[PDB]
Amino acid sequence: MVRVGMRAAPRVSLEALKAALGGLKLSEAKVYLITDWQDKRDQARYALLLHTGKKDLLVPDAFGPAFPGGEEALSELVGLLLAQGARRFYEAVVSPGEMTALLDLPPEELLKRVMAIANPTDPGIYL
Repeated sequence: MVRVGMRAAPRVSLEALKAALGGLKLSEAKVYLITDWQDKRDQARYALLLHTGKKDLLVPDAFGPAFPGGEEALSELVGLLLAQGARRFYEAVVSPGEMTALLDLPPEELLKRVMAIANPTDPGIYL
């Protein structure tokens, strides 16, 4: 799996995601938003694991209200994925102190862990 974007860099990460995605259709994809356990969602950060079924992509913890412009970038990101056909969204919650370690796991290990702990989520909460 490819890794694009950078931690705490929402705008650059969104641009990198758009570049890697292109016009790819995502109807059978599973979109995993990886977030930290904070008191309120208004403090949350998010990483993205996009499982298309034919290839995976990871973006580190670059989105969300935890970063300036991050909530806006997350909204634009989810809108883009919906526009390209993605309909299955999930959220995995991890401790703040283990987020970077999780994201640095070998691709197969990361995918297994995120898939195991993620719950279906309504993409509208990110819009």
